[PDB]
Amino acid sequence: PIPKDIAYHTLTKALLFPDIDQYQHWHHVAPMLAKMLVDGKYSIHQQYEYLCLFAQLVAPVLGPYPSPGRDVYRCTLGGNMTVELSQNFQGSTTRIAFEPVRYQASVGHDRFNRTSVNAFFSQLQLLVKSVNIELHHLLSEHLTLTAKDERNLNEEQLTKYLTNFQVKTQYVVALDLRKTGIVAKEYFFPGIKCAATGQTGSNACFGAIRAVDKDGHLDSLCQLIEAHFQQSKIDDAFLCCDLVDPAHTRFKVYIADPLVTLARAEEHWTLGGRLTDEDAAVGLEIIRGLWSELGIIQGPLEPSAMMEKGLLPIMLNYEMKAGQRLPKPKLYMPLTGIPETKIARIMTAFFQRHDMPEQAEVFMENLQAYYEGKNLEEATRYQAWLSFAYTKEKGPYLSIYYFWPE
Amino acid sequence: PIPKDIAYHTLTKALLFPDIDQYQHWHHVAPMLAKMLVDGKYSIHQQYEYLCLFAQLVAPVLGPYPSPGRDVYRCTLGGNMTVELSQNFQRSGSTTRIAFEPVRYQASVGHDRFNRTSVNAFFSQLQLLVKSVNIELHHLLSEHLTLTAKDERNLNEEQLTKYLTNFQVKTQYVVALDLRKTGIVAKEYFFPGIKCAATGQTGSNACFGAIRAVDKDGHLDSLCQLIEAHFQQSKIDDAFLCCDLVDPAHTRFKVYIADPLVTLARAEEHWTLGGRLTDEDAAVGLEIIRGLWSELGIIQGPLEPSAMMEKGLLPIMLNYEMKAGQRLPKPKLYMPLTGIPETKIARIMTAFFQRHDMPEQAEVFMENLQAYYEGKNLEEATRYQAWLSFAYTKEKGPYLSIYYFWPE
Ligand SMILES: [Cl-]
Ligand SMILES: [Cl-]
Ligand SMILES: [Cl-]
Ligand SMILES: [Cl-]
Ligand SMILES: [Cl-]
Ligand SMILES: [Cl-]
Ligand code: NA
Ligand code: NA
Repeated sequence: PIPKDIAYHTLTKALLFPDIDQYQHWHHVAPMLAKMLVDGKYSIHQQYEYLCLFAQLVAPVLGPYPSPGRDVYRCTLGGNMTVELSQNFQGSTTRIAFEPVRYQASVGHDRFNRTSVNAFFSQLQLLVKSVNIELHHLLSEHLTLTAKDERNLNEEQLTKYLTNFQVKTQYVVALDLRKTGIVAKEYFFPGIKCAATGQTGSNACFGAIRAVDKDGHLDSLCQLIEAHFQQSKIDDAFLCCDLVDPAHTRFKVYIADPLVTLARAEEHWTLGGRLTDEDAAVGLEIIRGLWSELGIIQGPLEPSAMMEKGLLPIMLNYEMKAGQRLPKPKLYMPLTGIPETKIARIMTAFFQRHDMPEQAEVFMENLQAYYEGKNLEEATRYQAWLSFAYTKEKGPYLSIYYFWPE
Repeated sequence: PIPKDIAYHTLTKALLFPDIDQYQHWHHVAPMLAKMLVDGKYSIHQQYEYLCLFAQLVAPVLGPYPSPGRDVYRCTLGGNMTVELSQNFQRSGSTTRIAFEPVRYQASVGHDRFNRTSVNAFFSQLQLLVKSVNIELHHLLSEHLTLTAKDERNLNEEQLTKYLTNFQVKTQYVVALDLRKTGIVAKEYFFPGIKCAATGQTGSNACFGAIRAVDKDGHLDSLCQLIEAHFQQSKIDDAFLCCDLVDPAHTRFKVYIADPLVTLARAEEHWTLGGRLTDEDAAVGLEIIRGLWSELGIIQGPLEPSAMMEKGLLPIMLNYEMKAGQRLPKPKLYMPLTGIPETKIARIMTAFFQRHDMPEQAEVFMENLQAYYEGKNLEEATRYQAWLSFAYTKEKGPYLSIYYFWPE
């Protein structure tokens, strides 16, 4: 009788959306978000807080609702939207990631979608005082297309970028819905800047960290990762930082790799053997088991051939901490093509084995409620990624990133 | 220890108000409203629903925040605001009501002299969220109870000059949102005072003429005649009307009267409609009123409105509810409480609840009142609980309501 998304149905009776697009994003996103907040054991107060904050802060920057065939600025979050939900398993914590965008980006009034992230932060900082954007100001120059870079783009690239055909994402904001309060993260995608300058994504990322790391506290950590990227031949990197006072920030360098094999994931996990710690060694054994049990699909190396069956690359991020001698790895395993019931079976057995019986018991039930009425045996594109990190202290750290149905 | 107003503190972290006035109305109103919703035993979901609805629908029509000395269109709800909270207490429990005069800044700067547009802007928003709200009666009753273009042409120089500034209270419409657990019911109050200043008609004649114009088959004719005769005999002209904003077939009309003569004998005379109300519920109500009036010690103020306002004293009021089937109107008495200490009211309320088989109400009355006015001395305060309304049925027992004024 009392639905799991009651908080969504309740706020629906009280929120007056100013336009059809915000209305459609609320109805598309809020039911699943409400369920994930119930599942994560957030208090009723915090469920209402986060749903209302989503409505007030996030829905106005999701852009025109991307109805089938609509000529709008495109994004790939959640598969084909400007918003993606993910959940971390430890209770659970939910995360909302989105590319801030306004309609002007679809109608020729913001070619490289530069203004929306700025409009978004100016609203976010009014509600979440702990959000500090000093790093947004410092990093933008190094990781995004500047006026000077744009003057270097050729006729073919400019015509290609003039339409809504190309994905032009440079910024993604993630709101980590912690029970102690929201922490915002900013992702910088140097792809467009690099198309103009000729620099690699990894060179842009390290140059940005160096420009920001004033006392060179991260230099040795950077050198270790750089050397691995040079040796393993990886250029396609992007950066993530916490939007807190620069003193207290954490940088994560991400890489995407089209070669989807356990051997390639292992090579990146250990940074070509440079990561010698006990925690990384235990983690790789757990990964070997997970990769095998899940049966991660090896797709084509060509990006256009890869998207034919809707396959994803592997990804990793390396977390940098001033004090530590070694970076901390995180592996993202692509799950598109694997039936949802298979993933649920492997996850349930994993939780049981790693002393998380409360997670194991509800995994399937909760997944089925997010995709109510959908056949989870037939579906292969709902749970898109599984991320894995490990510490002896806290145990396995697993996250699921969801794609919107159909 | 979680604060009683946790839902207010929670929504404060999530709502981005577009201007300073909406922000100030939220902070002024929402803490007490959140406490009242906890006290009325509303589910946590409904607490969030009603607080958010107040923020989304009500705060945009409360107008500029009336800071001390600010030259803005004035209203007397809650004493000196455009918003008032009230609570109902019964055997079945407690419900909250939010009453407000829809107003926009244009009414303060010469762009809406008699504040005509704001109620229309408000309803166009309300009807999008509460589908059961029907405004057919607003369209029908406005002409009969408010200043029309034709009436305005009949205002003299003195009247027009006096109404041009923000000095005069020009309230013609008040909307009340009754926060029932089964869902919101909206009520509309029409004050014919400005129309009557122009036409020379009495408020009661305007009210009955409005009911007649709307009651197509004359189902309320005999009920109206009974009340009208009492008003003629007892010499009362100052009336206003309330209706439920539902399909006109299902509506309920209440005719209100204000009387500056604050005596038990005058309240009794109105309660029985000069002896016309002979039912048992009216006789029982009369017994209870006599006791309550005495225990509270309702203050008899001056008959002159300005001399009454000086002492901060209020008149008595009554309403008469009309039902097509019923042979007799149903009375409700409003007893003014300004000038009576809050702890005295609480003591009388607590004892009344205990005798009249309302022990749950009796137990928390004082505690709840103290939390609404946290840190305030309730022995010294005399202007927080402003009115006590009383109605009675054998079936449901005493029906009591407290109408609150904003502190300081
Ligand atoms: Cl900042
Ligand atoms: Cl700092
Ligand atoms: Cl994660
Ligand atoms: Cl209507
Ligand atoms: Cl009808
Ligand atoms: Cl009442
Ligand atoms: Na899948
Ligand atoms: Na009082």
